[PDB]
Amino acid sequence: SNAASGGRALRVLVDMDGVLADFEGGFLRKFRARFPDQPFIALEDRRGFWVSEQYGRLRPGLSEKAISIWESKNFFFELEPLPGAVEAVKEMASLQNTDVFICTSPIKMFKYCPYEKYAWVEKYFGPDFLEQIVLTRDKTVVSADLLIDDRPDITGAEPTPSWEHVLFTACHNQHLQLQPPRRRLHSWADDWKAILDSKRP
Amino acid sequence: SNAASGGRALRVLVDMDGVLADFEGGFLRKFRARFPDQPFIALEDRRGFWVSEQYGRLRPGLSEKAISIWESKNFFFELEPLPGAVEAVKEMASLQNTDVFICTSPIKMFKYCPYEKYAWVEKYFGPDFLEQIVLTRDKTVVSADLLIDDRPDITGAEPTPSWEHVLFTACHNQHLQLQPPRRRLHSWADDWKAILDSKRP
Ligand SMILES: Cc1cn([C@H]2C[C@H]3O[C@](c4ccc([N+](=O)[O-])cc4)(P(=O)(O)O)OC[C@H]3O2)c(=O)[nH]c1=O
Ligand SMILES: Cc1cn([C@H]2C[C@H]3O[C@](c4ccc([N+](=O)[O-])cc4)(P(=O)(O)O)OC[C@H]3O2)c(=O)[nH]c1=O
Ligand SMILES: [Mg+2]
Ligand SMILES: [Mg+2]
Repeated sequence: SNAASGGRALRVLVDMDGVLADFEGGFLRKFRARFPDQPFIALEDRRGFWVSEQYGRLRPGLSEKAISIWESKNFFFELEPLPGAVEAVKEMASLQNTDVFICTSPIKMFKYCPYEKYAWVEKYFGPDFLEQIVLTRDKTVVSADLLIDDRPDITGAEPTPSWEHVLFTACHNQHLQLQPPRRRLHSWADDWKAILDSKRP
Repeated sequence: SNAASGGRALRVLVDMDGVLADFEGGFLRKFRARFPDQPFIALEDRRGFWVSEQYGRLRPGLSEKAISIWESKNFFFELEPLPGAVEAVKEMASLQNTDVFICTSPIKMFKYCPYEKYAWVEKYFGPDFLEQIVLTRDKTVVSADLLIDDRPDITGAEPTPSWEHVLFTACHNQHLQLQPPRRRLHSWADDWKAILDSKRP
């Protein structure tokens, strides 16, 4: 909930794909359904942020096939929420002196993805939560205390972002050793309130 | 153009409706075409940021009719650029040590508006400029040196935005007296480079 008059709430940016929405699992399911005669990458074996790059190494032309899954209509809309994600973000947004924004990057093909992200947020959080969406390819120009995001290296036009990036664990990043004092949120079952509280005055 | 390694470019946020895209003129044209037996507000007579509020005072039910224009498919996509806007922003983005983002708020009805804004940017600035779009209802959480925007009072979760708001003149705000030392950009013919240069190191 917002701070009082001209006051300062803790501001938390919550990533969408890989934090609220199960992009990796949705992708694998739809990939295997559309391309049942192609090899695929089990989630346990995922390495590196870019799915299409790993697929492109697995067999020639598979990068383009992988891309065609997330460029398809309904791919973003039909992603399942991560366990505990909707409940956690609902709770977080209800906390005193705490402003929550969903900060997400659309893919390059924009026919469906922006629309479907808004629709997904409306579905799981309600119409009033649409006010909290920030769509950007550059998260470094969004100011906050925290950014909870599964991408390991978040860069852009601002060399010194105001937020601390807490890495949200995903299949593609779970083995990564981070430079101290970078921190993780291992899942929504993990103690996200303690992370927030560490940044409060 | 971006700064060098970990370096700091001047960052300018450029609003879309009323700065790049002619929302007021597009609205009036389509309103009069769809509702030719209703009274309307000439641009010269526009007062206050919210078109639907002024229309709602003009005759009962006209607020809802006004809203139905911008909720229609193709309304955002078909807006004409303001004179000099595309040329100015192209030039600005080519300047050394200058990063330009288009920072725009979607309407509440999201079926068409986000998509059409991306499509409009692609049309006038090209595919590579899509990287520069930030869609948000709260501009105060986007950090920059300048925000060029026709809305007079830009507020949100950050009580002390990093940007200076330069008011871009529009029909609805042209008579407004601003509190010193608030500044205007009167049109894209006006000297926007001098405004940028005033914020450089
Ligand atoms: C969020 C996410 C997306 N992707 C896919 C989806 C698609 O996204 C992009 C992509 C690239 C850059 C950024 N960005 O730096 O903001 C977002 C998405 P696209 O190039 O926009 O299609 O990169 C290639 C593809 O990679 C992934 O492979 N893994 C992810 O975790
Ligand atoms: C940009 C702009 C939009 N409108 C219209 C369009 C529609 O926008 C909103 C609107 C409201 C708030 C914000 N915002 O504070 O980010 C954006 C758009 P909607 O409520 O989202 O439909 O307000 C009512 C309508 O008012 C205007 O009347 N004038 C404008 O300059
Ligand atoms: Mg992510
Ligand atoms: Mg505007």
